[PDB]
Amino acid sequence: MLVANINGGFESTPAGVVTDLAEGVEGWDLNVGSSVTNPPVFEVLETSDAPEGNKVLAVTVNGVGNNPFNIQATALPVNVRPGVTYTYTIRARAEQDGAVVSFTVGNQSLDEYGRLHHQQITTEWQPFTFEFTVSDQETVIRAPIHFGYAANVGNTIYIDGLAIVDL
Ligand SMILES: O[C@@H]1[C@@H](O)[C@H](O[C@@H]2CO[C@@H](O[C@@H]3CO[C@@H](O[C@@H]4CO[C@@H](O[C@@H]5CO[C@@H](O)[C@H](O)[C@H]5O)[C@H](O)[C@H]4O)[C@H](O)[C@H]3O)[C@H](O)[C@H]2O)OC[C@H]1O
Ligand SMILES: [Ca+2]
Ligand SMILES: [Ca+2]
Repeated sequence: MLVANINGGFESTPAGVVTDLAEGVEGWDLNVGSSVTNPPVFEVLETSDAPEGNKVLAVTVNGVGNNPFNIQATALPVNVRPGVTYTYTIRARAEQDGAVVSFTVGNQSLDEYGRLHHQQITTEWQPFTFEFTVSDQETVIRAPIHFGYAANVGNTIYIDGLAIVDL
């Protein structure tokens, strides 16, 4: 496969809680805003249930901030070509009913090219997919996943298998 993103399945990363948010996971930047007073737990988990490889990323939300992007996992770098249309696919599930996640892609200037907005995450693995086009002249973009929805308090959201593919 030819994918734009790096370590889309977390297989590069040792199992355990991630405390180095910026650099602890190859190909990703994790972020927690200061309005989140009970910070989430990001953990790379080795599990027989992983849809891809042996590992998944678990995001335990024990509270939230002011905006859903106050808890986020962003794939970076994402290597693309101007004008090209990509398919984004990822797998996600949650520990408990009722989770909400937005899957987004944008540039380093924070302009958003597209998203899946307030996706309904269930307790079973499901794929979430959309297309976007690089509408400007960027070659290195990013893919922010937003987890800080109030409905996720008391839940863990599991993601795996991010693939951003030409089309
Ligand atoms: O440390 C820094 C981080 O804080 C930083 O985080 C990034 C901040 O910028 C974020 O991008 C903004 C996200 O919000 C976008 O506006 C959205 C767009 O979507 C709107 O919802 C639409 C509703 O209707 C639907 O049909 C449609 O599908 C939806 O899109 C929603 O209402 C708006 O809030 C802004 O345009 C973005 O700029 C980015 O995600 C974060 O990663 O990152 C850098 C780091 O240094
Ligand atoms: Ca995996
Ligand atoms: Ca990083």
